Amino acid sequence: SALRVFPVTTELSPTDKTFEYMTFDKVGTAQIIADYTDDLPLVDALGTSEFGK
Amino acid sequence: AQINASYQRDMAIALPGMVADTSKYNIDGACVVNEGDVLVGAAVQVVQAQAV
Repeated sequence: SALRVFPVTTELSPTDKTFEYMTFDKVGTAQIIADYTDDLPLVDALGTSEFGK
Repeated sequence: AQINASYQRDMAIALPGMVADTSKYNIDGACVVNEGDVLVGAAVQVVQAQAV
């Protein structure tokens, strides 16, 4: 019981030799501002990945 | 009969605490008045800047 208790997918094609999946993230903040304001904070993002065979 | 009359008045130039020209300028609008009141046409001081 190995295919019965774990999911089976179909993404890969016969000729493929490897695969890869990625993750992501973000950072940021906010503040209390006034009428004539030129000072505003910013945000960004990241990401990684892994492999198989 | 009578002679009509016409007058002229010039407006003032500026008011206290008013931006004069459209040159390079920068307002910081993320500040808090810690204590007391602040007049419009006067300088200020920075007691403390928060870290987070």
